[PDB]
Amino acid sequence: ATVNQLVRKPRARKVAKSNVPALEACPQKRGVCTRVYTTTPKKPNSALRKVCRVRLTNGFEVTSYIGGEGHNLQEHSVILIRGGRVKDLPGVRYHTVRGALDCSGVKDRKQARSKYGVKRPK
Amino acid sequence: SMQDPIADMLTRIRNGQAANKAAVTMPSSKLKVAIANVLKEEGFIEDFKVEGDTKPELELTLKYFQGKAVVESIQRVSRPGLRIYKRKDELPKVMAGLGIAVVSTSKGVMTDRAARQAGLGGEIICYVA
RNA sequence: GGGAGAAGGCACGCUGAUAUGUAGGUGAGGUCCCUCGCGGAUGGAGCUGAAAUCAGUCGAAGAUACCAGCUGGCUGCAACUGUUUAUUAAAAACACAGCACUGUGCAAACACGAAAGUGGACGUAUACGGUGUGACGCCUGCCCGGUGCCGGAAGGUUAAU
RNA sequence: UUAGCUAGUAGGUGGGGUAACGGCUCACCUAGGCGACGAUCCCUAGCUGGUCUGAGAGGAUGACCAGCCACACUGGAACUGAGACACGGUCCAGACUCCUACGGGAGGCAGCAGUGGGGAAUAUUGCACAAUGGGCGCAAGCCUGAUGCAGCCAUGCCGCGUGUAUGAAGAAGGCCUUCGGGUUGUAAAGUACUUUCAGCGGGGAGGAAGGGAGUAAAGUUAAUACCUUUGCUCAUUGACGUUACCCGCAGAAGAAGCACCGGCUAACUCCGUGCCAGCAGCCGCGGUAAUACGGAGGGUGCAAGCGUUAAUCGGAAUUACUGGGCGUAAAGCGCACGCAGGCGGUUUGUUAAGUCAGAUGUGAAAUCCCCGGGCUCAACCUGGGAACUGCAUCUGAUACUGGCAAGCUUGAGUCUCGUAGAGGGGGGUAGAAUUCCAGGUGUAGCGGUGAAAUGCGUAGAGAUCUGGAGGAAUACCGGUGGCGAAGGCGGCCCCCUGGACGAAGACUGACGCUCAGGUGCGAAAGCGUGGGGAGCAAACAGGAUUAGAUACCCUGGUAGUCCACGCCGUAAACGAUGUCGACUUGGAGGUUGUGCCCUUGAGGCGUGGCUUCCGGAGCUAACGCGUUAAGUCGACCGCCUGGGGAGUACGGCCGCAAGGUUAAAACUCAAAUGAAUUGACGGGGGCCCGCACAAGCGGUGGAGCAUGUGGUUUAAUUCGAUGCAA
RNA sequence: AAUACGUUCCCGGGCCUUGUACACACCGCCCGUCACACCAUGGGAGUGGGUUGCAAAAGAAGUAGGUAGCUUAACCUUCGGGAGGGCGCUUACCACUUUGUGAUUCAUGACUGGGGUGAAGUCGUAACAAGGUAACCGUAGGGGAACCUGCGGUUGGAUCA
Ligand SMILES: [Mg+2]
Ligand SMILES: [Mg+2]
Ligand SMILES: [Mg+2]
Ligand SMILES: [Mg+2]
Ligand SMILES: [Mg+2]
Ligand SMILES: [Mg+2]
Ligand SMILES: [Mg+2]
Ligand SMILES: [Mg+2]
Ligand SMILES: [Mg+2]
Ligand SMILES: [Mg+2]
Ligand SMILES: [Mg+2]
Ligand SMILES: [Mg+2]
Ligand SMILES: [Mg+2]
Ligand SMILES: [Mg+2]
Ligand SMILES: [Mg+2]
Ligand SMILES: [Mg+2]
Ligand SMILES: [Mg+2]
Ligand SMILES: [Mg+2]
Ligand SMILES: [Mg+2]
Ligand SMILES: [Mg+2]
Ligand SMILES: [Mg+2]
Ligand SMILES: [Mg+2]
Ligand SMILES: [Mg+2]
Ligand SMILES: [Mg+2]
Ligand SMILES: [Mg+2]
Ligand SMILES: [Mg+2]
Ligand SMILES: [Mg+2]
Ligand SMILES: [Mg+2]
Ligand SMILES: [Mg+2]
Ligand SMILES: [Mg+2]
Ligand SMILES: [Mg+2]
Ligand SMILES: [Mg+2]
Ligand SMILES: [Mg+2]
Ligand SMILES: [Mg+2]
Ligand SMILES: [Mg+2]
Ligand SMILES: [Mg+2]
Ligand SMILES: [Mg+2]
Ligand SMILES: [Mg+2]
Ligand SMILES: [Mg+2]
Ligand SMILES: [Mg+2]
Ligand SMILES: [Mg+2]
Ligand SMILES: [Mg+2]
Ligand SMILES: [Mg+2]
Ligand SMILES: [Mg+2]
Ligand SMILES: [Mg+2]
Ligand SMILES: [Mg+2]
Ligand SMILES: [Mg+2]
Ligand SMILES: [Mg+2]
Ligand SMILES: [Mg+2]
Ligand SMILES: [Mg+2]
Ligand SMILES: [Mg+2]
Ligand SMILES: [Mg+2]
Ligand SMILES: [Mg+2]
Ligand SMILES: [Mg+2]
Ligand SMILES: [Mg+2]
Ligand SMILES: [Mg+2]
Ligand SMILES: [Mg+2]
Ligand SMILES: [Mg+2]
Ligand SMILES: [Mg+2]
Ligand SMILES: [Mg+2]
Ligand SMILES: [Mg+2]
Ligand SMILES: [Mg+2]
Ligand SMILES: [Mg+2]
Ligand SMILES: [Mg+2]
Ligand SMILES: [Mg+2]
Ligand SMILES: [Mg+2]
Ligand SMILES: [Mg+2]
Ligand SMILES: [Mg+2]
Ligand SMILES: [Mg+2]
Ligand SMILES: [Mg+2]
Ligand SMILES: [Mg+2]
Ligand SMILES: [Mg+2]
Ligand SMILES: [Mg+2]
Ligand SMILES: [Mg+2]
Ligand SMILES: [Mg+2]
Ligand SMILES: [Mg+2]
Ligand SMILES: [Mg+2]
Ligand SMILES: [Mg+2]
Ligand SMILES: [Mg+2]
Ligand SMILES: [Mg+2]
Ligand SMILES: [Mg+2]
Ligand SMILES: [Mg+2]
Ligand SMILES: [Mg+2]
Ligand SMILES: [Mg+2]
Ligand SMILES: [Mg+2]
Ligand SMILES: [Mg+2]
Ligand SMILES: [Mg+2]
Ligand SMILES: [Mg+2]
Ligand SMILES: [Mg+2]
Ligand SMILES: [Mg+2]
Repeated sequence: ATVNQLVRKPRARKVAKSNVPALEACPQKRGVCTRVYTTTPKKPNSALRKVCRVRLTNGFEVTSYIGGEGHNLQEHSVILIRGGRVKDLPGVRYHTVRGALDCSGVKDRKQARSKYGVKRPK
Repeated sequence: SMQDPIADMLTRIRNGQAANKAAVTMPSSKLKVAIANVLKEEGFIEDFKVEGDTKPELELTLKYFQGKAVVESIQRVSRPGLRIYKRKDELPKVMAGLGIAVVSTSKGVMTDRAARQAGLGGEIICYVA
């Protein structure tokens, strides 16, 4: 790494890829759910996480985790995915924006309500 | 081979001081005479002495204080692979004023403090810290 | 090396100019030498003569007639050029260079001939006969029980005498 | 993982053309030009002043604002004109949309609004030329979807408000509790005080300078007309506008949410769950006391915003120029030669290219920054200043570097003379041994392992003596000894030959070092052609052991090993340590010279070269390396950026072939790794014991019974213990 | 009563040392075919789009060059016409369009080479201690698979009384 070696062959920069490639640098892209199905995660956890397999707006086909405690999602219904890797489901990188545009919020949740789309209680 | 006589001189000073020599010796030259003159002026050697008619040996008598070395660190700046020519505002100030930096200016070889008081840059040969 | 003339496309007549026939070829004179003759140099007259460019013009069509590749893609079989069922079969059959095995020490093995002899060969294991396979690349795996062939002559059976 | 490209192509001469030079365009000629300092080709992209980040060097990026370029449905072409090859012009062709009397016609929002569509996502089919600027006009004036303003949007930045004070019955109520109580909490109620902003009414600047009439003075002028300049009285010209701002009214009224609380990260307890529901930015939570999930109470942080996502930079010294690393963590080409390139000892003289210094031109303004001014403050607007780290020009200086010219001798090399050497290439030859053959003896076993067997043997083997034949390797010397650049090289002799090192001299006089591409050598295995073929021996067969054993072990045994020619170009090609060169305490040996001293006996005092072990400061993550450095440095080259995927695919070059070389991605995990430490473990070692084994006596397991258990059976056969240690 | 010669092995311990890829700590962790599912990746008879090179055909309007024809107000003119112009024809250049043929890139494609992840699946036990045959590197052959064997190399291998 002398300066003659540097001008003969330059110091190559450190480029790297985005971990959410299907969003196309859009913060929320709108997907149509083709499937909604449960999967048990990879060990040492054990549950039945709900992954909705959506076809995005730009032709991409990705599954995406569903948050909250329970849901209402079927197929044929447009939702918004927002990125963010769920650690324990192998090969799922997106969450669904709970509250957005067909997927209503959790039932009777009182705290953290903006993250799950629930109006103020009176 | 001997691709840097000035770094030969500086490495000999650093080695002799870190190995507790008293009178180190090297082959002489005009730039070595000028740099050793700067060091004897500022007080990083006791006295230098160039002996020899056709090809001489320059001898440097090293200083000590309480056993420890006097030159704490000494290094090149403008090595021959990559030379460092510096303008007057972009001059160094090694060790926040304490150490000296030898600059060859148009008016011979002189310490960077004298270079700032004469108002011209040059080439930085060493950072006697 | 090939493929390949791959495919595919353009120009093509006549007339005028360059040039009253060009470049090139041939070389008469004439002049000088000349070891003097069917000798050699500049010398280019005359003769012949492409081919190209520009312009003009004609026809519907300029290689105008006769002569004169159909081309491309995938694949089988065979390496190819060759040869054959004269006279229903020309091939995927036969051969082939190459590979291997085997026989043969020269009065060769082998064949044709009772035999002489001759081919082998006026050659001598890098040669010759026979057999199978059929360029080149990657390769040729297991079995000696059967039938052959080669080595044994210790033993059983064994002919003429 | 694009090495060739270029036919008007590079240049010339002549003609033409252009506002202007020019292959701009032609005729003819020359055969050139571009290219590893990246031509050509592919993909992406408007560029810049700047903006975001960064301490800084940089990285990303080009929204508003400003400059420049390009385009105006797509593809062309020219005209008019000063200026276009023309946004709201012409002509041609095309797709789309629309009208038709079917002959034909028309149109181009990437102008401002707006619509449909796409999208996660981005506004009114608003008022005025009052201001600034533009176009025309002598002007008045007209046009002006530029511009000034209004509407929308928490999109950002900034400012303000939701009261203030008193107030302990520490009220109730919630929540928790060791049932004392704590907490919500001076918080609420209460009593007193204020009215910012929103609402109600009143006053109201400034953005307005101009323009239009008339008059006075002057200038032209034959002219006191006309016109222009200078003043002088008049009504005057605002979309914003219900303006900025000021003043008065009445009342605490009309005005607080979001995220988080296991660590990182400020903030903890109860209840509901029970590997379910779920959270997650990473480490991990959840299996019956969850500070991590859901709810409550409490708190912490931000606040008219709070978060989640996306995107950049930082942290990331995690692409390192400032600012990394290479023995073992990923990383030194297998080794050498060497062109370009990079660097270059020492003395003098010149030049002054690089360097430095002053001045000049310049770096548009805006922004950034420093002082300042204004909008009540801030955001914002704005004056002056440096900066604009640059570029060019002039003028200097001469230390370094460069050029140029002359010198030196230490670096590099040449000669003279030896020494040491398994250095290489070619040809001879020697003995020991193995095998095969042939012959003699002589008899029943040989060979083999852990134990056997297949095999060889009554056709006379193995042992044994003689004569051959053949091929290969060279016992002892032999030693971390030597030589070579690396691979490597091992009996002896000859022929050819390279290199090293030492001594006194002499000589050339920077001729040096490193080296991308390029080339040459490069173990073994492998391939081709042709020989040889004793041993050994993959493949293969048979025998065993085994659960099976396509292995180890045994009996055989073909490639191959070997010789000559080539090809492959790989190895844990290792010192896992690129080359060169300098300097830095020592000891122990070995090897090969050499100087001296009396080699006074197989000594002793030094200097070289080469080489192995211990070790100091230094260094190192530690281990360890340690004058042969992994110490302190310099020159040049190679290489690495998490583990896999993978030194693999594809593509190129090479290869007859096996394959070599160059060499990614998608995905996937939060690790993979190096050194050392404590344990544990070993069919590792050493030492030692124990009824462990040995040496002995007796017993169970066989039979019958007692008793406990596992199973079955049942209405219940209660429950618990279940390796030793039930 | 019997027997103890002794430590060669048998298991369980104790201490030092060494090696380690093991720490619920060898009853440890670990490697590869096979069977099923899923994802991405290459080859794949091909097939369909995008862009683009080449060689060519092509010729609307426009310009520039020429000209038989028709025609014309500005100049000369003897009034005859002359110059010059316009239209028209034509040649040059060039767009749309057309054919042929490559180059690149994307999508898709039965089937397949390998790769990765998965619930107590099947067959083994190759590696880590001398891992029970020391491992490993290269290369070749073989084989259900870890791998085994040949030839050469390395210590990054263990025991040294
Ligand atoms: Mg067929
Ligand atoms: Mg044939
Ligand atoms: Mg034929
Ligand atoms: Mg015939
Ligand atoms: Mg016939
Ligand atoms: Mg015939
Ligand atoms: Mg026939
Ligand atoms: Mg005969
Ligand atoms: Mg045949
Ligand atoms: Mg055949
Ligand atoms: Mg066969
Ligand atoms: Mg037989
Ligand atoms: Mg037989
Ligand atoms: Mg056989
Ligand atoms: Mg026989
Ligand atoms: Mg010209
Ligand atoms: Mg001209
Ligand atoms: Mg930084
Ligand atoms: Mg334009
Ligand atoms: Mg246009
Ligand atoms: Mg014009
Ligand atoms: Mg005009
Ligand atoms: Mg216009
Ligand atoms: Mg328009
Ligand atoms: Mg618009
Ligand atoms: Mg819409
Ligand atoms: Mg929509
Ligand atoms: Mg609207
Ligand atoms: Mg106006
Ligand atoms: Mg108008
Ligand atoms: Mg606002
Ligand atoms: Mg209470
Ligand atoms: Mg008010
Ligand atoms: Mg006003
Ligand atoms: Mg005013
Ligand atoms: Mg929260
Ligand atoms: Mg805390
Ligand atoms: Mg939460
Ligand atoms: Mg539990
Ligand atoms: Mg609980
Ligand atoms: Mg949390
Ligand atoms: Mg950085
Ligand atoms: Mg980051
Ligand atoms: Mg590092
Ligand atoms: Mg390693
Ligand atoms: Mg390594
Ligand atoms: Mg090396
Ligand atoms: Mg070299
Ligand atoms: Mg120099
Ligand atoms: Mg200069
Ligand atoms: Mg500026
Ligand atoms: Mg102020
Ligand atoms: Mg100089
Ligand atoms: Mg001398
Ligand atoms: Mg000399
Ligand atoms: Mg090279
Ligand atoms: Mg070999
Ligand atoms: Mg061979
Ligand atoms: Mg073979
Ligand atoms: Mg052979
Ligand atoms: Mg043999
Ligand atoms: Mg290698
Ligand atoms: Mg080696
Ligand atoms: Mg080694
Ligand atoms: Mg290496
Ligand atoms: Mg260091
Ligand atoms: Mg050491
Ligand atoms: Mg070093
Ligand atoms: Mg190190
Ligand atoms: Mg490869
Ligand atoms: Mg370790
Ligand atoms: Mg016993
Ligand atoms: Mg019993
Ligand atoms: Mg019983
Ligand atoms: Mg019981
Ligand atoms: Mg119980
Ligand atoms: Mg129990
Ligand atoms: Mg003890
Ligand atoms: Mg132990
Ligand atoms: Mg240990
Ligand atoms: Mg571990
Ligand atoms: Mg085990
Ligand atoms: Mg594919
Ligand atoms: Mg035309
Ligand atoms: Mg094992
Ligand atoms: Mg075993
Ligand atoms: Mg083993
Ligand atoms: Mg093994
Ligand atoms: Mg091992
Ligand atoms: Mg085998």
